[PDB]
Amino acid sequence: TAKDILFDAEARTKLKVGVDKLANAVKVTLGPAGRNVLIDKKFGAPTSTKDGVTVAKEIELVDPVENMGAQMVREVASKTSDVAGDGTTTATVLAQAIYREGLKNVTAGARPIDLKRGIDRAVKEVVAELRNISRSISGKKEIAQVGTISANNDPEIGELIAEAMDKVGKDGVITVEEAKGMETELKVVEGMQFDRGYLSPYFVTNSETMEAELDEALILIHDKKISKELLPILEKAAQRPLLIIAEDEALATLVVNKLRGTLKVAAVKAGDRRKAMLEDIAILTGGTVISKGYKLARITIDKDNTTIVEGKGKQEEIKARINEIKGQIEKSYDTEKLQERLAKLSGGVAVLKIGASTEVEMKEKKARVEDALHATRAAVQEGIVVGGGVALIRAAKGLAKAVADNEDQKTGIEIIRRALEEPLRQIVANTGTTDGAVVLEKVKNAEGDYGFNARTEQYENLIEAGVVDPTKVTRSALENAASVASILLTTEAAITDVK
Amino acid sequence: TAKDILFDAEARTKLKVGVDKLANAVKVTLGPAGRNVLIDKKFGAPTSTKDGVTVAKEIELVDPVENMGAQMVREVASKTSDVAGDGTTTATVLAQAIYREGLKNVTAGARPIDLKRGIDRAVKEVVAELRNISRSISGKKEIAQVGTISANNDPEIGELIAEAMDKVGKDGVITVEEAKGMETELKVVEGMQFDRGYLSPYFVTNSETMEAELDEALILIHDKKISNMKELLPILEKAAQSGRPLLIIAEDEALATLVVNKLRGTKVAAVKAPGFGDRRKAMLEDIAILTGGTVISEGYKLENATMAYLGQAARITIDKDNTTIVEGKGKQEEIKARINEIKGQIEKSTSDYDTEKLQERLAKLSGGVAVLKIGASTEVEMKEKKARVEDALHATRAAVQEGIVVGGGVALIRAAKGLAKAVADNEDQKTGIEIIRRALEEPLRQIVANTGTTDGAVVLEKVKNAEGDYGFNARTEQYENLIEAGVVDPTKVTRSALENAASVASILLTTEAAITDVK
Amino acid sequence: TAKDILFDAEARTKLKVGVDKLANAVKVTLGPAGRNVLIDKKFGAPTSTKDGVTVAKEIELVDPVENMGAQMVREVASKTSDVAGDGTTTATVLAQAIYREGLKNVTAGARPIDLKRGIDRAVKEVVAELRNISRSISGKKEIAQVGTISANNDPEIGELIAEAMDKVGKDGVITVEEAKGMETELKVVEGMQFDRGYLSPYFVTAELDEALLIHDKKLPILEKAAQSRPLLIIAEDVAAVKAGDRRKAMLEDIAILTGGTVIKGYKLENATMAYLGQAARITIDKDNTTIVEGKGKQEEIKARINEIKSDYDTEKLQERLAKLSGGVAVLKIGASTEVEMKEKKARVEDALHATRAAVQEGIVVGGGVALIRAAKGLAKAVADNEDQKTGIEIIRRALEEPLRQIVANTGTTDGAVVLEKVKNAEGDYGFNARTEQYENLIEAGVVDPTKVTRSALENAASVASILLTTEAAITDVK
Amino acid sequence: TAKDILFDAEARTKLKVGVDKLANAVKVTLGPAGRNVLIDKKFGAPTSTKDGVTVAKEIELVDPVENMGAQMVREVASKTSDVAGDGTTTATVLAQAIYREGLKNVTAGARPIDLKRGIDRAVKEVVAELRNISRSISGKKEIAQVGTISANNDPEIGELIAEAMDKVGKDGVITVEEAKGMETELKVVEGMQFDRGYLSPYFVTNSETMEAELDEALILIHDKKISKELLPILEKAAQRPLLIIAEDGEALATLVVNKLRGTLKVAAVKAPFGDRRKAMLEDIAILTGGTVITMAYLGQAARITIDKDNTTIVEGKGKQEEIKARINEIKGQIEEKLQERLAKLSGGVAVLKIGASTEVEMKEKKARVEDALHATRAAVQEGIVVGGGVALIRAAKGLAKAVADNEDQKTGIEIIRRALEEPLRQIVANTGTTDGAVVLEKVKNAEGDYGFNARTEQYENLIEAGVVDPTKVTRSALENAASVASILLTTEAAITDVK
Ligand SMILES: [Ca+2]
Ligand SMILES: [Ca+2]
Ligand SMILES: [Ca+2]
Repeated sequence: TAKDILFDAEARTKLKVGVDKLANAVKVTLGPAGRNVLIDKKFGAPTSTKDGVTVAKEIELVDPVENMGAQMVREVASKTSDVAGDGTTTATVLAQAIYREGLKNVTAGARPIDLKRGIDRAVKEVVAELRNISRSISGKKEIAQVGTISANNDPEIGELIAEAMDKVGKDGVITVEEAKGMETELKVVEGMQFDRGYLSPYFVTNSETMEAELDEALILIHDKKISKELLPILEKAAQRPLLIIAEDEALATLVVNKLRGTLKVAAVKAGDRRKAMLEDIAILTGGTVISKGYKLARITIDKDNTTIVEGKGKQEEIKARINEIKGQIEKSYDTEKLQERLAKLSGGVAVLKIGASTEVEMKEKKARVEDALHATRAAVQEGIVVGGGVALIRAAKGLAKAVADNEDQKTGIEIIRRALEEPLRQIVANTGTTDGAVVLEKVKNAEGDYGFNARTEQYENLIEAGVVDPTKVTRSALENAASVASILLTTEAAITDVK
Repeated sequence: TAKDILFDAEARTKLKVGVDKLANAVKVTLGPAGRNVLIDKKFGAPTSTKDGVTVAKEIELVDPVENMGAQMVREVASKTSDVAGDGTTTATVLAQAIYREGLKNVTAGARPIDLKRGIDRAVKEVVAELRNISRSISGKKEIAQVGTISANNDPEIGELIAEAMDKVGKDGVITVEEAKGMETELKVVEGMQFDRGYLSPYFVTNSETMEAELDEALILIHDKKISNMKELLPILEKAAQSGRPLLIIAEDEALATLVVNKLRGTKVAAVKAPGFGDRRKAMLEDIAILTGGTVISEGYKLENATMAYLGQAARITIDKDNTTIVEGKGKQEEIKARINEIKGQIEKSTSDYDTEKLQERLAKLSGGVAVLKIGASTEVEMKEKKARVEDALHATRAAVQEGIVVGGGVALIRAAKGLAKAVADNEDQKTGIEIIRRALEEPLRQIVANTGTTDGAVVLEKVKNAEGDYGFNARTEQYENLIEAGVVDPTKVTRSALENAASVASILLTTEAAITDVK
Repeated sequence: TAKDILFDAEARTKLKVGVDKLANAVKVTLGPAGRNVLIDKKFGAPTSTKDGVTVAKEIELVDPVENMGAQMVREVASKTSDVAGDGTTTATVLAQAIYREGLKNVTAGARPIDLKRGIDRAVKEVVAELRNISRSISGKKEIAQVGTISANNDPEIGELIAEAMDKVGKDGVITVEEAKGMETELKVVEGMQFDRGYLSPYFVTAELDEALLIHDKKLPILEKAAQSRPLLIIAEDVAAVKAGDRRKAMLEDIAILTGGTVIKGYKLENATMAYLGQAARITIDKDNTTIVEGKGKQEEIKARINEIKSDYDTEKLQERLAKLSGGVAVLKIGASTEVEMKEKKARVEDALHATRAAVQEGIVVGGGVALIRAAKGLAKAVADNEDQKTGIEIIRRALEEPLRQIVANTGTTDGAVVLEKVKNAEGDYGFNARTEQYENLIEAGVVDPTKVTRSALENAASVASILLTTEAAITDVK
Repeated sequence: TAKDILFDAEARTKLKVGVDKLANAVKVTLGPAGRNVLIDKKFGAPTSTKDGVTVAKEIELVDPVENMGAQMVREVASKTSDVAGDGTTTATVLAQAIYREGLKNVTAGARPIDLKRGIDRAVKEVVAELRNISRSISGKKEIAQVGTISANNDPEIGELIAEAMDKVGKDGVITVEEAKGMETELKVVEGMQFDRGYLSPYFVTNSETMEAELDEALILIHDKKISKELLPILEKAAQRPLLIIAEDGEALATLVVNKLRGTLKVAAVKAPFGDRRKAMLEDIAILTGGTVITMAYLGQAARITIDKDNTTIVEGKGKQEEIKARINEIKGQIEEKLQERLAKLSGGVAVLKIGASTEVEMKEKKARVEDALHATRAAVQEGIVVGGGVALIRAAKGLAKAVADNEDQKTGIEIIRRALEEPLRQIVANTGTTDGAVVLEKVKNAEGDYGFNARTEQYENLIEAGVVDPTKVTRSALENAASVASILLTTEAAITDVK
C-alpha cells in the first residue's frame, strides 16, 4: 500500500513521543514502591497491576510512527526477561534516558554515529565493572539462599531448588508441576529439551506463563516439511493432545483446531545433526521416525524452548541408545556436539512437584517456585549484584577506562553516566517523595552495597537486607536499552502505511 | 487495540467522577428512610426499587475511565454482602468518603503511600473497637431473637432458623425451599456441600438469585477433563430418555456445547470437581455414594454407559461460589459404611494435617443438609416470606460468627474510640487516620439525609455525644436505644464494609495510570 | 449498557413532563362532555375515540425519563379498571393534580416523605367518608335499575342482570354468550368457575365441546386423547390453564364435578384416559375459566356437599361449597341482525361488570360530586406538622379536579362558577354535564360505583407518592 | 475509466516530487556509513534495515503522478542489481541528481532533447573511461581475492569461489545450497540452464529472494501449448512436485490456485525458438532422463531452482552413455551458436555446499557466499574499479572526449559532470559530518585509487584497502540512471486514472 515517510529530526522526535508514552506508563511500577496501573476491560472490573510486564504488553498507539518507537523499545526490553526473567522495566527506563539525552545533543550538532560509539564503549566498561562487583553463586548452600530471597523468605523453596540442581547440574533441565497433595516432592524422569519453539503463538495454553501444556500427549516425528498434508494420522489421533515435529498452508489447519474445542495440538520444528536427534527423540518416547520407508506425560512449549517431561519409551531400549552415543565418542570440535546428546538422554529432567493445603495456595507456591527457579538459574550463571538500582551506579566507576576519540564520543559516555542513575531516581520517585534528589546524592556518594531501600524507606545494606538483582538481569537491561536507543538515534527515516 | 493513557492527578480525578456517579445513585436508598429509584425498562413501566444492590447492578458509564472507577467500587463493595449478606451500599458510601478526602490531601502535597498507611492503621483499630463492643450470639434462645429481628419481627422464622442451626450446627448446610402449603416445617436430609461454581453464568436458572436449580437431577461423576463432547454423547443422550436434569461433575470448548444447548432448549449443568490431587479422587467417591452413583475413572465415558452408575438427588442448587446437593438418593446402608471408613481412617491419626483434613469430609456426610420449607396461604405471599427467610438466615449465620453491633451507622461512630491507639509515623499518616475518622460519620449522615430533613448536622451531633447503643432511628424519627428498639447489624457486615471500602479507596489513591482502549 | 442518571428536582421535573403529557391527552375525554381525540393509523382514515382508555394505551414518549412517568401513571391507573367498568381516566386526572401540587411544595422546601404521610392519611379519611355516603345495593329492584343505567337506559338488560343475579345470588357466576336467534333467554346451568385463566395469549379460537386432565405435579395422553374432542389441561405448569393448601382441595372438587379424577399415587405418563373429566362446553379467555355441565356423578357431587357442611380458614373452604352447590347462569342475547346482536351483547357484558361492582362496595353520586362530598372527612385527618398538613391540603384541592375537568370539556369558561355551586350545595346535588343543568344526580341517573371512585383516588395517590419519593431516574444511553 | 492528464512542466514537476521521495528514503542507506530506516509492520516491532534494496521496494505513494515518478526510477534502477548484483541505490541517487539539474535547465530555456543528447554522449565517454581504469580479473589468484573481499575477509569463501570457477569455467553455472553438516564441500554434476524463468510469481517457494526452489521434483517436456487437458498424467505423479516445461493460459491459472493453496506443488517454465526450441527440448529430455511429446516419459533428479529470468536443472536422470550419445550428435555437425548447445550438457553445474557450526550461522554464511558469488561473476566479466564512489569521479576525465554541438548539449555534459560526484557526496553525508564538502574536493584533486574510506573515516588507497566495486555495477548504475532521467525530461504528458 501507499506509505508516509518522515526524515531525520521530524522522524526521530515523533519516535521519541512513542518511546516516552511507553516508558512513562511502565516506569510508575518500577521497584517495590511502584504504583498501581488500571487496565480497562470490555466488561466488568478493570485490572489492577503493579507489574511492568503486564502494563507494557498493553501499550499500543494510534499514530504509527509513535507506535513504532513504542514497539521497538518493547521488543528489545522484552529480550531481557527471556534469558533472565526480570528487568524489562529497567531497560525501558534506561532506553528513554539514553534516547532523550542523545537527541538533545544530536540537535546541538553532535554526530549521531559518534554518540553511538561513545555509548557502546561506555556500555562495555560498565558491564566490565558490573562483573567485578558480581558475586558468583555455587553449591547447595548459597544456591538455596538465592532461591529463598526470590521466593520471598521461604527457606523450604530454596532447598527444593538447591537439591534439584544438585542432580542434573547447574545447566540441567528443571520443570515445575502441580503435586497431588500437601507434600512437595522432587523426582527425576527421562526427557530432553531443545531450542526449537512453537510455530505460532496461538498454541499457548495459558497466557500466565505463556507456555503450552500438553498432558499425556502423543508425539509425531517427521523429517519433511509441513505444507493438512496427511489427514488420517492426524484425524484419527484426535480420538490426548498431539505434538507435531516436522522440518517446517498446513499450519493454518492446526491453528483453527487449536482454538477449536477439539483437536488440541502444537507445532515445533526440529542437517545431519537433526536426523540423528529425531531418532534420538523417537527412541526416548518410543515413537518411530518417518523419513526409512515410512510414507504417511507432559510437554512444555515455550517461545525458545520445548521440553518433553517423562516421555515413555522402553527403559532398556533408551539405555541402548546411550551405548551408541558414547561408543562413537571413543571413535573421534565434532565430538563436542555428540557429547551434548549424551547429557540430554542420560541427564533426564528434574520435576518439582509443589502442593499446599488448598488449590489457590497450591497455585500460589507454584507461581513463586517458577519465579524463584528462573531467578536462581540466572544467579548461578552470571552471579548476583546489589539491587535497588545501586549496582548500575556503582558500575559507573568503570567509565574512567572508556576512551573517547573526540568530543562527541565523550558526550555519549556522559549520556550513559547520567542514565545509570535513572532506575534509582525512578524507584525513589515512586515513593511520592519530593526529596528524592537528596536520596540519589546520598547513595551515589556512598560505597559498596549501601543504598536506599524503597520498601522500608530506610538506608541500609541492600544485600544484607535481601535486596539483590541477578547480574545477568542488570547487564542485559543496559545492553538492550543502549541497543534500541542507538538504532533510534541513527534512524534517518521512518516508513509507515497510510490510513 | 490502541490505548489512551491518563496519568496521576488527571487519572485519579477522572476516576473520582465514576465513583461519585456510582455512590450518589446507590446512597439515596441507605437506611430505613431510603428513597425510591426508578430504573428504565425496555418496554412497559419502569422498576421501582429501594434496594441499593439492585441500583448498583445497573450502573454503567460511557466514559471508559469513569466506568473503571465505578466498576472498581462496585466489585469490592459487592464482596461485603457476598460473605456477610449485607453492607454493599455502606461500603460504597464509605469508599466515596475515604477517596474524596484522600484526593483533597494528595493535591495538598500529601504522599498517597503514607495516606494509605494511615488509612490501614486506622481501620485495624476501628475493627478492633467493633469487636470489643460486639455482643456474641450463642445458644438457641438469642439465636432465635436475632432471626426474629432479621425477619421483620416474625417469631416463627427465628425459631425455625434457631432449630435448623441446632440440628446441623453453626457451620451446617441450611437451605430454603418452598413448601406444599401453609405449614412451615424443617427437614434434615442426607446431603453435603462443596465449594465449586458453574462453568458459565448461562447455567443460571433464576437470574434474580443467580442460581442454577435442578429438581430430581442426575449426577455424573468423572475425575478427568472432558474436552471431547463425543465420548460423553451416549450417556448424555441416555439422560434425555429419562427427562430429568443432569449435573455433570468433572475436572472440566466442550462446555460451550452444553451452555448453548440448555439455553436454547432441551436442561443440564456442570461444575468442577471439589479439591484437587489425591483429595479429589476421594471426595468424588463421597459425592458418589451420597448421590447413589459410582465414579468413572479409567471404566470410561465413551463405553460402559449405565444409569446405575449415575447418581440422583432430590434438588441441587448451584451458585457461583458453591454447589449444594440436597437429599441424595443413595441408600443409607453404604453411607453408614463410608462414615465408619473415614472415621476409621481418622482413628488411625497418622499425620496431624490429614487428621482434620479427613474430618472436613466426614462432617459433610454426617451433619447432612437442613431444609427449611416455607409456605403461606397464597403463592405470592410465600415468595415474599421465603425471601425474608433467606435474608434472615444469612444474617443470623453472620451474627453467630462475629456477633452483632448497634445498627443505624452508630457502631462505626462508636468504634472511632479505637483511633486513639492508631500510631502515626508522620503528619501524612496522621492525616490518613482522620480521613477514616470523618468517614465513619458518613453512613449515619446519609441515613439521616434520606429522611429529607435539613437538620442532619444536629442529629449527627446528638448521636456522637451520646453513649453506647443510643442513636437515631430513621424509621420512627426518634432518638432511642437502637438495640432495645431492634436496630442491629451483624458485626461481620460492619467490619467488612469498612475494610472493603478502605481497600478500594487505597488502590485508587495509589493509581498513577489508567489505560483504556481508543474510542 | 451505559446509563444516564437524573437526581431529585431534575429527575422529578422531567417525570412530571411525561405525566402531564399522558394526563392532558386522556383528560379531554373525561365525562359525558368529553371531547374527541384522533389517533393516526398505518394506512387509511385515523381512529377517532372519546374513550380515555384507548387514548391511554396509545401514549408512548420519545424521552425515556418522560416516558417512565407516563408508564407509571398508566400502569397504576389501569389497575383501577381491573374490576371497575370505568374510572381509568379519573385516576390519571387525580394523579396529575396530586403530583403537580406535590412537586410545587417540594420545591418550596417541604419534605417529600411528610407530604406522602399527609397524602395517605387524607385518602383513608376520604375513602371512609366515601363509604358513609355510599348506598348499598341489594334486591332485584335496585339491581335492575343499576343494570339499566349501565345498559345506557335499557330496561330489559337491567332486568336480565337482576333476574340472573336473583337465581344464582349476588356472588354467583354469570356468563354471557350469543343467542341462536331473536329470543333472549336466561337459563341456569350446572357448572363452576374459578379465578385462573389461560397460560398463554393464544388459543382464542377458547370454546371446547366435550373437553375430556387434572394434574397437580409437573405426555403420551395428548396424542391418545387427540384421536378419540379438544382437551383442556389443568396443571401447575387444545388449551392449558394453571391450577396453595386450598389448591389441591379444589382439584378433587373439579374432579367430582367432571367425570374424571385427579392425576399422589397417580402418574401422568401411565394415566388412563378414563381419568380425564369430560364437560359440555368450556369458555376460557383471560382471567376466568368457566366449566358448564361437568357430567360428573350426581350422587358423588351430592355426597361431596355433605362432607363440607377455624375463623378465616373455616370461611375459606366454605367458598368451595358455593362452587359445587351453585350453578352458572348463561345470558344469550340476540337480535334481528348480527350488528345489533354483537353490539348489544357487548353492552350486557359492560353493564354486568358495572352491576357486579355496584353490589360489592355500593354506589355514590357521579359527575365527580362524590369526591367533593367525601372531602368533609378530612377534618378527622391528623397532621403531625405543617408539611403533613400541606399533604392534607393537596388531596383537598385534588378532589375538585375530576369535576373541574368534566365542566371544562363543555368548552365553557364559566367552570369556576360551576365548581363553587357544587361545593356550597350539600348531598347529591350536582352538575349534570349531559343536559348542562343543576339537579340531583342520583334521581337523574348520574352515579358511579363506590369501588370505582375509591380505587381511582387510592391508585392516584399511590403513583404520585412514589414519584414524589423518587430521588433518581436511571435510563439506558441512546 | 476517466483520466487526469498533466502536461509539460506541470507533469514533470509532479514526477520530480515522486522521484525525490524515493531517492531521499533510499540514499540514507548508501555507503558503509548508511543509516537505519524504520519500516512499519502490521503488528509487532517494525523492521529496521540499512539495506537500500529493502527500503526501495517499500516506497509507494498516494498521489498517482508522484507514484509514477517513483516507480519509473525504482524499476530502472532495479535492473542494476539484477545483472550486476549491486548498485541499485547508486542508480537512484544519480537519477535524482540528473533529473534535478535537467529540469532546472529546462526551466532556464534549454531544450530537453538536446539535454538528452548531451547526457547520452557524456555517459558513453564516462563508461569508456570507466573501462580504461577498470582492472580485469582472471586466474585462481585474483578470483580468490575478490571472493574474500565480498565475504568481509573470509579466506574460506574466497578460495571456494575460485575453486568452483576453476572447474565449470568463467561462464559456467554455479549454484549454492545448504550443506548437510559442519564441513563445507564442493561437487560438480551434469546440468544446464536456460534464459526462460517461471510463468507466474505465485510459484515462488521462498520469498524475499525473488525465486522458487523445487526440492526433488519431476521434469516433463512438452512441445505444444498448454491452455484439464493433460491433467490425466499430472495426478499420476502427484502421489513429489513436478516441473512442467511446455510452450505455455486457462490451465495455467489452475496451477496458480493449487500453488498458493499447497495442493500438488507444481511449476511451469517456457520451453527454451521454433525448431531450435524443439531441439533443446531433446537436450532437456536426454540429460534430464525424460521424453519429448505416461510416467516413464518424465525424468527428474536433485533440485530445480527457478528464477525470474533463469531456470536450472541439476544432475539429471540421464544415463552416463545417454548424455554422451546426444553430445556426439551435436558434435557431429562441424562447419556459431551450435557450440553453446554442447557447452550446456558438457559444462555441468557446480554445487556449493555451505555449512557452519549451528543452523543459524549456516544461512548467514550461505547468503554471504551467494552475494560473493554474484559479485565475483561481475568482476570476472567487466572487471573491477575503485569503490567509495571514486571511480565515478575519476571517470569524469573522459568528458573531454565528449563532443557537444550546441550549448544545450554542452549543458547535458556538465549535468553528468556534477552528477558523478553525487554518490561520494552522499556517502560522506551519511557520516554526519558537516565538513563533507572538504572531503569531496580533496578526493577530486587526488588521482588514482586515493579516496576517502567511510568505514574508518580516513583517507587511504581504496584498492589496497579492500574497497572495490565491480565495473559492471558502476557502469550499469550510470547507464540506468541516465536512461530513466532522460525519459522523464522528455515526458510531455502524464495520464492516470481518476480516484
Ligand atoms: Ca467497555
Ligand atoms: Ca423503551
Ligand atoms: Ca499499525
